[PDB]
Order: sequence, then structure tokens, then C-alpha cells
Amino acid sequence: MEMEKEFEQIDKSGSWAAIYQDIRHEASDFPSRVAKLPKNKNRNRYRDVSPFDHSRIKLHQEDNDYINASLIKMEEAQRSYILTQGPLPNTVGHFWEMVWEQKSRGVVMLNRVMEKGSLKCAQYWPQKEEKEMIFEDTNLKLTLISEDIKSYYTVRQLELENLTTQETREILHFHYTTWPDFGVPESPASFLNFLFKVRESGSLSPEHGPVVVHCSAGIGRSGTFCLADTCLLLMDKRKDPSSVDIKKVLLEMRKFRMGLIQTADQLRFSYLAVIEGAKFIMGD
Repeated sequence: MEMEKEFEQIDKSGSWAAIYQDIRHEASDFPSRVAKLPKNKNRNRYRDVSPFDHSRIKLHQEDNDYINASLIKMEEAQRSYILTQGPLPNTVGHFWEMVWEQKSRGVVMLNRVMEKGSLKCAQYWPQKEEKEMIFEDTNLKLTLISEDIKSYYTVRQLELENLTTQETREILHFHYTTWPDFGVPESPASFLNFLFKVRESGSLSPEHGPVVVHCSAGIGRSGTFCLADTCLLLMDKRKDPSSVDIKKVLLEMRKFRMGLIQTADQLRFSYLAVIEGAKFIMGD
């Protein structure tokens, strides 16, 4: 592992903030005209986190097709992700319309509904089996089937029914619940174990639609997920834990959504998780 001694080299030199700035500067920049139309102002959670028009997800609704969401297509790894913001009270129906239209099998949530005294996300899934949710604007019903609460994540089977065709699908909600309010987790082990549960569920398999991933803005903790999954997969395809340049992967993902990886602590954590997750992918 080169990166393991490049990692040790960057900590010594304390220069995480420097590399992270390098990436901010090299990062690509494309139009996001649709996002900043005023008809869409209230469809965005942060005024400065916009999907690029080229990689954006379109709702199949000729009235307004906008939702703040990007398709990240990683060609060498054969892995696609949909990165999105946490739904607004007025976009919850859109969010499930998107999960329906894209044929996604799983949703990964990396935030709690309330963080730092504020609401980072609408409550967009049901809490009790018997209290189903109806989305009138998008003709969808959502039902909680089961719920498996563990120490640092919760998994939920949900049933999504299309009212106007009577088709149903089962969605897996993977909810990481212990991401620190400030900073990043002290060890990646929790995060890695959550990652592998998502993998084992099949939600990433390419017979399915792309997994929907989000946090508050869909770039910070969301990117850490995607970057770690993809780096670890490329280490497999090459079965060589050192042809993978984590900064080069990051810059390629940022062609598809701006700002992935928000802090330089997140970047360090990204390295830390890939290095550690490499143990259990090189035979173990």
C-alpha cells in the first residue's frame, strides 16, 4: 500500500488542509442553470449546493422535473450512485418518485433528522408499521414492514407502492445514526461495517438501480461513503492495494457533483477507511 505510507507522510507533515485545498482548486466546475431557476428555489436546501445540469436526475414529470440529486457514474468500478440532499417537507414526494423511477433498491442515510438543534432532513419514512404514508402529489404509498435497530445503525424494510399502477417494491433503508455532530468518527470500523452491510444486502449490485445516498447536503458524509466504496472496489478489480489514487478518484466523482468531501478531516477519514477496509479485502 503506497497510500498507507503517503498517509503516514501527510499526517507527519500535518498538511491535510493543504492537499484538501489542492483538490478544491483542481475540482471541476460546470453549469447548474436548472437548479438556480426561481421556480426551483424552494426545492433546494442550501443555496450553494446545486446539481450540475449534465449529471442531474430528472423527475419524469413534464411540469417540473427538478430535484436536487446527481448521478455519479464510476466507469472503471461499474458502480453508480445517486447523491441527493435530505428531502425537504415539500420534496418528500419527489424523493420517493425518484427512488421509484430509477429502480433503486436501497437508500443510505448518513445523518440524523435533528443535528445541532436543527432539522437536517424531513421525516420522510414512516415510524410505525400501522401508520402508512401517502404522497398525494406523486401517487405513492410507503409502508414500514420491519425495523432492525442496532447500536450504530438501523436497517428498515419499506414497501413502496405505486398507487396509479398497483406495483410494489421493497426498499432497504440503511441509516447510519452515530456520525458525530462535529468532525468524523474516531475509528472507521463502524463505518466500514455499515458499508459492508449495505454491500451484502445487494443494493449496490448493478442489476438494481443506483443506490440513493444522502446526508444534509449530499456532499460531505455522502461523498465519504461513495469514495470509500469505490476505492475499495477498484482495489479488488486490480487486486493491488496501491494502483488506486484516492485523490484521483475524488476528482473524478466531483465531475458529477460539486463539493464531495467537505472538510479535510473528512478526507483524512476517507484514507483511513480505505486503508483499513483493505485489510478485509486482501484476504481476511
